[PDB]
Amino acid sequence: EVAIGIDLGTTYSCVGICRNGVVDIIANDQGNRTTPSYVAFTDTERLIGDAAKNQASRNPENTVFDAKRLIGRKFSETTVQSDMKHWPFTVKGGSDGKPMIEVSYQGEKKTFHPEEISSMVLKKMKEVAETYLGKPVKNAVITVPAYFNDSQRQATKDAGAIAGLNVLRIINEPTAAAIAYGLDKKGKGEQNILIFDLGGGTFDVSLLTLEDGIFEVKATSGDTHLGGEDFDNKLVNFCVQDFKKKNGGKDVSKNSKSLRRLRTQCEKAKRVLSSSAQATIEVDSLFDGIDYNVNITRAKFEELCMDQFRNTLIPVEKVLKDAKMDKSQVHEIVLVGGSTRIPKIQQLIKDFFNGKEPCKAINPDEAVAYGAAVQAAILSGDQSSA
Ligand SMILES: Nc1ncnc2c1ncn2[C@@H]1O[C@H](COP(=O)(O)OP(N)(=O)O)[C@@H](O)[C@H]1O
Ligand SMILES: COc1ccc(NC(=O)Nc2ccncc2)cc1
Ligand SMILES: COc1ccc(NC(=O)Nc2ccncc2)cc1
Ligand SMILES: [Cl-]
Ligand SMILES: [Cl-]
Repeated sequence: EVAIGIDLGTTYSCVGICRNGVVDIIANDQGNRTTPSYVAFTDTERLIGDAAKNQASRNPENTVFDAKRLIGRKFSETTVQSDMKHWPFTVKGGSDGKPMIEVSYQGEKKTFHPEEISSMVLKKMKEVAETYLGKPVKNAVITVPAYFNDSQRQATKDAGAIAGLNVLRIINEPTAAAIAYGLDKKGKGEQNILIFDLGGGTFDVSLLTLEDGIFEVKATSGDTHLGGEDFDNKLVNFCVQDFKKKNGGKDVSKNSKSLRRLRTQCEKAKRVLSSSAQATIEVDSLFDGIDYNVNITRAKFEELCMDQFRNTLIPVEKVLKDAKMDKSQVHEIVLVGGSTRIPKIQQLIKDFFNGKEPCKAINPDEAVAYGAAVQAAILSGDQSSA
């Protein structure tokens, strides 16, 4: 009877419930409102979420992430060939052409299809909701990117069925974000909505039209390899060069564990820089037992990422051109994805749209789950949200 909305994200997942017309985004057992889409295998246990991301640098070969980049794809696809450079875990092709993720679990070699890894993330999100509700949860609405094909959607639905969920519907991420803001019920007449979704690994821009409660995806664009991890890498590359200038040319990049530890701290400092003018990147015994410390101003972060931030406007211009419409015709700009919290990105979008304030009242990394939760309640017969 109870239905949840799940954003099964590339890097982070989020679960919400819409009861009595209001939406609660549910915190996990660490108090986090989003959960890493990570699954790790050790000598003793299967870790999911925060626990899996937290030991990634200690167990790189057996820590799986990015299964969303493989779900519903053939191993031979050029996307898989190109993406696999980024993965410390092994991925091979089965006789059926499906990707097989290979890990060691309890001293044994184990293989998993992408939908099996995603089913474990979905199972964790289901359990996060169940702990909060104190009752079992069976029904769910799961979101997918607008460009996902039938194979990708079907495999995501299968991941839900494996997790023990009755998938009421698979819906588009940009549409879920628009539903979260009630833009389907907002007044009347045609409304042109731009969804600017910049997450941990991907960037998606979608131009929607809403006429009479019906959402149509007019045009989409973006970059499948532009997200928060690329901004973290700018801080990593800077710190690697700064360590060289401080420690007689010593190169941290020669040690992959030193890079991973630095990357964890670079991402934390990046988050701090979204609400403070300065942040510290500190790693004790980073490389050769040498302690590392550096202060980064928001201005230096903005400078390192200057081109990447400005280039987010290129897919915005593309969707407007494809939809044959002017930027002045966009009624609402919705900010989605954790990276939209970066002040410079918010300023660039506002300036592009001639001072129009973007819709950001909902925590951007929760807006998709929030909309999916609303849709789950509607599909369960609850008309209180409307
Ligand atoms: N406060 C913050 N400032 C800057 N970046 C932030 C942030 N809070 C979260 N992020 C970034 O958001 C990304 C994850 O975004 P999210 O929307 O949850 O992930 P996803 N799987 O949908 O792509 C990470 O790169 C994270 O560092
Ligand atoms: C209702 O019970 C169900 C039981 C099993 C599945 N699917 C399943 O096992 N699929 C799969 C895909 C790829 N690799 C391994 C497994 C779905 C529903
Ligand atoms: C310095 O400015 C920028 C540089 C690169 C990007 N994106 C990017 O590398 N895209 C990509 C997509 C798919 N495969 C590989 C790469 C964005 C801004
Ligand atoms: Cl419900
Ligand atoms: Cl409760």
